[PDB]
Amino acid sequence: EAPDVKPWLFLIKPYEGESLSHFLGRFRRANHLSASGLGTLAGIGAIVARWERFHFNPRPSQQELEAIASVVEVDAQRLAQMLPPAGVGMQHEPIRLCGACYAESPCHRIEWQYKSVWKCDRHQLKILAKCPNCQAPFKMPALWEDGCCHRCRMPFAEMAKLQK
Amino acid sequence: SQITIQARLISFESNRQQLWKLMADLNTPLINELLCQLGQHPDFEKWQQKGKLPSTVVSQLCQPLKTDPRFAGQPSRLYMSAIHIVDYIYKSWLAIQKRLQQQLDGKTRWLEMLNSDAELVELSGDTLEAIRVKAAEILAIAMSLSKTLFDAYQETEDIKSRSAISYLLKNGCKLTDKEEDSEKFAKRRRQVEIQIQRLTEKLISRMPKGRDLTNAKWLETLLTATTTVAEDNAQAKRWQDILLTRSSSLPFPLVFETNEDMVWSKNQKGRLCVHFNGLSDLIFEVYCGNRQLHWFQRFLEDQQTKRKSKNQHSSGLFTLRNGHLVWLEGEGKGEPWNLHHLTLYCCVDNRLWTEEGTEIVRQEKADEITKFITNMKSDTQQALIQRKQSTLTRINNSFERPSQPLYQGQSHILVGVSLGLEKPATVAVVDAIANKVLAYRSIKQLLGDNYELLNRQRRQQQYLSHERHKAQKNFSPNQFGASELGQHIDRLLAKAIVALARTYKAGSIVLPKLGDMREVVQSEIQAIAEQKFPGYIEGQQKYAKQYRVNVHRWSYGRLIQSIQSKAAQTGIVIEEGKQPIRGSPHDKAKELALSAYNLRL
Amino acid sequence: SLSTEATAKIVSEFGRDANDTGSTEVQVALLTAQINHLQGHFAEHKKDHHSRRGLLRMVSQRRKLLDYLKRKDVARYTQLIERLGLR
RNA sequence: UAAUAGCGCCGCAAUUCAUGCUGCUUGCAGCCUCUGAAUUUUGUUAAAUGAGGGUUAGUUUGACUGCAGUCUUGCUUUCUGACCCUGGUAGCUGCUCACCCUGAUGCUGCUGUCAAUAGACAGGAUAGGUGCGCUCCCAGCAAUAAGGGCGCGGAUGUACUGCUG
Repeated sequence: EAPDVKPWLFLIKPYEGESLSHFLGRFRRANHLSASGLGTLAGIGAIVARWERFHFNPRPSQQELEAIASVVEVDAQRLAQMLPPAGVGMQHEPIRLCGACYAESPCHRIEWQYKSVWKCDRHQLKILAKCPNCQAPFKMPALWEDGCCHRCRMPFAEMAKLQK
Repeated sequence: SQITIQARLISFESNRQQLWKLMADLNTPLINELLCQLGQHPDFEKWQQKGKLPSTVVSQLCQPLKTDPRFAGQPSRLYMSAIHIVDYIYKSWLAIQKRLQQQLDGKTRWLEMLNSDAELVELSGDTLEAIRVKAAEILAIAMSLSKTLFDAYQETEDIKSRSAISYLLKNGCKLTDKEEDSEKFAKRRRQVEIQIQRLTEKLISRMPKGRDLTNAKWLETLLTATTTVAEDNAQAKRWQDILLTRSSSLPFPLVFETNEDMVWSKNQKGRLCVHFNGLSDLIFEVYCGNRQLHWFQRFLEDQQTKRKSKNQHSSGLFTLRNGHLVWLEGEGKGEPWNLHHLTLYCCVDNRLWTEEGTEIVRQEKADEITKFITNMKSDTQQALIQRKQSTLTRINNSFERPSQPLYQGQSHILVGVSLGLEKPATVAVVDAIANKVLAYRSIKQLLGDNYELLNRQRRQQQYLSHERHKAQKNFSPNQFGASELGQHIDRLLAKAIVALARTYKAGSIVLPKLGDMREVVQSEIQAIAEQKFPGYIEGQQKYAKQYRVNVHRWSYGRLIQSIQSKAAQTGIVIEEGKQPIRGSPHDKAKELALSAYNLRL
Repeated sequence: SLSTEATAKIVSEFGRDANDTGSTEVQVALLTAQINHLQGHFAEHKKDHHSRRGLLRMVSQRRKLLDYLKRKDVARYTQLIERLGLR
């Protein structure tokens, strides 16, 4: 038996605006989990493999976000801030990137998927929807392990130089 | 007891074209009188609460449309045909909506009432035995039982001790010693939630649609969608849902609810003829096989017998009851009145064929008319009582008709019929005072020479379902199925079951209270599938497709009706009972008949 | 679908340059040409279900291209709507 | 060449009784010659089922009166037979494809002759695999389930069968 340890996981702190797909992706690298493994631990089954793709066709319910909150130690009201606000239409096909800000905070911000967003206001730069050199479309944000293009291996921080 | 017989009607073009023009023009006020209720009428939600349409409202919407410039060109009987159809549309749809509302409430009760054994202990603050003791007291008070216990939970909350009344109700109105598995209870409570959800969805229904022949909405939408730009995804899809819609090709049928509004005659050539009230210029010729001709001769003999007798006999006993005149769809090219085929469908009360059967209808109507007059007892209401009393007097004067002694069966001998997925029927004939089965039949006996047709039906359903899939992927128009073969097999079994009931002089045939098996299975398989594919909704739907599909293809209501019809034409009583959950198909049939006999008192 | 000569003719008139092989002007105009040839057949051949699938796709693409152009540049959008006779 | 397996049917063989067959005890004894239920077996010039697409106001299943005599209509469907075809040019129109990998409820599969090009000619419902069929299996193709890889041009503020025909 254990000598007086408290039950634990490699918890992670969320960044100031990352998407739920990106956060779950980091959580399941801090702990080595598969997408269906994290869904099974949370008790919500195969649901997590939709959310990592932004397949929010039926939206994340209060009861499902609370189930994830019991794993990841973030309350349901802070998990809701990683999803679009009520009636803010997102798009889940083109994954998009600022890249200039990815040097200030290495994350996929949820706001880059809003249908109303076309330029990052912190930097006044046009948002990217493909790698500026090889034209490859970005992987889903849960898979942003390297923080670079998967085809030509150019860092996302260097795509700051190639945009607008 | 009623049947429908049919004949094609033949005439020269001018007559088949003039009737089409009146039906293409009549088909339109059947649309406008729907809309005058579907959105125009303010009281509509009061009707949805009551479940019934007011008996005069459609006539009061139609009366001012009789002078409409679009609708004014039609006989007084074609407006009554419009009023009839639209009355029957709404009078059906409101009665569908009301039984759904009642089911949703009647299970919303039960989703509140259904609690685990641990929840009853918490809710009572007492032992599960104290609950068993109170459940035993409640059965002692009650001895309508299941309703009385439901009412005793709806009344009589009794310091939450209605917990024990729910304990009886979940145990099937009986005491139970066993304490239940929370996983089995979770599946059980989830089935009710699924039924509740499904009912709250089905509660909303598409407001009953008219058969538009004009294509005008479709043509306007086409030229809109191809020349303009939608402002929204909702508008772009609204045009798609219109452009995908297949438009009707046939007008609504004429309905003639008064038998005398068809007039029969014999042509010079010896053929029978017919004409309709308001269309008395357009003579039509009857064409039908000699297997059905005897009714069309009887129509003319009933009419001649009344006319030869100075109207002293009543059409209250005419063999014809009502006619529906319809254009059946033809094939290939030509004008609609040259391409389609006028067909007259006659409702006939089969027991009016014989004198011994006509006497049943004489007594049935004479009792109903007498009660009507005594319930009534104003100006036109007196004129209506003149119609009724001329009937109550005239109905005693007999038509000269064929004689055949009525069938009589033994009040103790019953035929039990057991229906299922693998065995569509199986039969046990029981002498209920001997408790002795006189005979059993399985399907291989019960349709004999035809037993190859069950194997044909299963081959044809499987073969044709795959061909329809292959055809849809190619947009081929070829789409076929085993529906007429299934209808024939259900009729072969219905004749054989009643021939067997006559053979053993049975007093009745017993049919199971199957109820809505399709919805029950759909909820059970869903509550289970949610435990095996959690979150993967596509996997939940794929769980037992062939079982759910075979239950949705299960023709039990059509076999039950086929047996009812043939039994009532023979004179054998129909009775009903609970079908056993366990036992062989024979044991099911045996216990079903004995249960229906026990229910006599 | 269009003849070879008809595509070359349309791309040379809506394209900003001969090498403008796929601007929104070109794509929307080409779709408009197809749709204008398909409504004349689909209004006559009312039983031709397989062609209603083709039309409903082809109209829905035109709308996406136009919505994209509207936000990208309203002047290009306004001129294109004029030159194609749309409302 | 291949198709071993799985699943659904069809009988064939038992084995166990009855809704059956002999008795009178009108409920028992007795067996499987029939007629039927249940399980298990089988693939034997056994037997039985056996979906390439089409064709007749076809015949029989009918009414009335004492099984004989009159009258008779051509409606809507399910089978069994039989016969025919395995298509022709004249427009309109949808989808699919730069090029690759995986290969789907994907397409294709008969006999004979000539070519051995991918196609003609003459036969034909025996028509890939088994007793008979499949979304299964074998062989060929696979752009027209889907996913992934990825070249040059157009666009590149999220649109892009949007190019390579």
